[PDB]
Amino acid sequence: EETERIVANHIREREGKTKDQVLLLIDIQVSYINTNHEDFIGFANAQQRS
Amino acid sequence: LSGGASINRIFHERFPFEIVKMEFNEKELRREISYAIKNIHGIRTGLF
Repeated sequence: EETERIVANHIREREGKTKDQVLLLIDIQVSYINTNHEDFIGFANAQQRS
Repeated sequence: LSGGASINRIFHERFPFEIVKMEFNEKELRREISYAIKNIHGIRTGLF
């Protein structure tokens, strides 16, 4: 009982922090949208994209 | 030469020429433009 309790508790504490970081990571992606990524830009649409 | 006839010369001969006379100094102008396009973009990237 007590073991399940403490571990289950810890999970919920970790639940918060991991979710926050997951959200934040996606938010970071929207804030800046890099165009210099090599896999991104073919340039003139097709005929250059792999 | 009459006054009014001269006015026609002012409008249709002088004015155009005064305009033509102000040199572009294009090489220095092109620099201005290139600097200008980098500044609008700047902190953003590329196309278009």
